[PDB]
Amino acid sequence: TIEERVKKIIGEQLGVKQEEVTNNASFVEDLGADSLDTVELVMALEEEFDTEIPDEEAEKITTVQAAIDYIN
Amino acid sequence: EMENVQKKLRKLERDYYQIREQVVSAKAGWCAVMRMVKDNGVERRLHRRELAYMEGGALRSMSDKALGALRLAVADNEHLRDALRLSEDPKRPERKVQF
Amino acid sequence: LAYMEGGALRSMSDKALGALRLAVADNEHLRDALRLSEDPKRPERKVQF
Amino acid sequence: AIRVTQSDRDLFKHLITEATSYVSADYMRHANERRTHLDEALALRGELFG
Ligand SMILES: *P(=O)(O)OCC(C)(C)[C@@H](O)C(=O)NCCC(=O)NCCS
Repeated sequence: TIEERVKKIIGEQLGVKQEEVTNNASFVEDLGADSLDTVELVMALEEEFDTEIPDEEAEKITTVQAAIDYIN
Repeated sequence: EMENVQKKLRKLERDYYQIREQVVSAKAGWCAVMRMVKDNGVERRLHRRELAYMEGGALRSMSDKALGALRLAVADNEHLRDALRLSEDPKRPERKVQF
Repeated sequence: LAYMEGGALRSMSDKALGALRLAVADNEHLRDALRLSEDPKRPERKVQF
Repeated sequence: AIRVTQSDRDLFKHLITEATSYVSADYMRHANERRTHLDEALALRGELFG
């Protein structure tokens, strides 16, 4: 499903465990995804659902909750 | 004219998707690569950030020279020698970290 | 060797040259030829070596 | 004591420097190439959007 594909992608793009990645798990703090890590995470998320996100709309996303929200 | 240009646009779209997929796979692999060196290898020994400003060719060449020397260096310890010899495979990089 | 890309060839050449540097410490002549040939743009040099 | 320490120091110096050179090189090339690919992808993305 989408809500688990998101966790899969986030985990294997940051190495974080499935448990650490809750809907509120903020990437920069909770998952330690830095600038390039955040960019790569959004890149892999776009790949996963073969969809593209606007630049400001993409950067706005900074939390697993917001990521799923935009994705779904 | 605009339609002609949109042709190039679509070509570039395909190219960008390819590059995106490649970088995605690269990051996925580098995650495990890092989590190997994550065990106290990164700080001052395995990561050497002053080297950030050179290209694959020079790095590979000097790595090969270093290995040509080190293999003779590791002539003694059979298992350490085996780690070196196996990690000699460039296609499976993190071996060299484990070594 | 036509069936391998340039990167592999370069890697193999450098890997050989490393052991050559280790070994050549014996003889001055081979060492001189090496110290002249190791540069890329002088293939003939390596050949003489 | 001097002999023991000199021998071991020399051996460890040699092995550490060689191994670090060898392995850090491949690591750093992987890192630089990944960064360069990211940079190229960003350039492509921006140009495509424009
Ligand atoms: P990290 O601190 O390395 O930062 C990376 C980055 C956020 C600067 C990078 O991912 C990025 O966004 N670069 C492109 C910025 C942009 O919108 N450019 C316009 C189109 S070329």
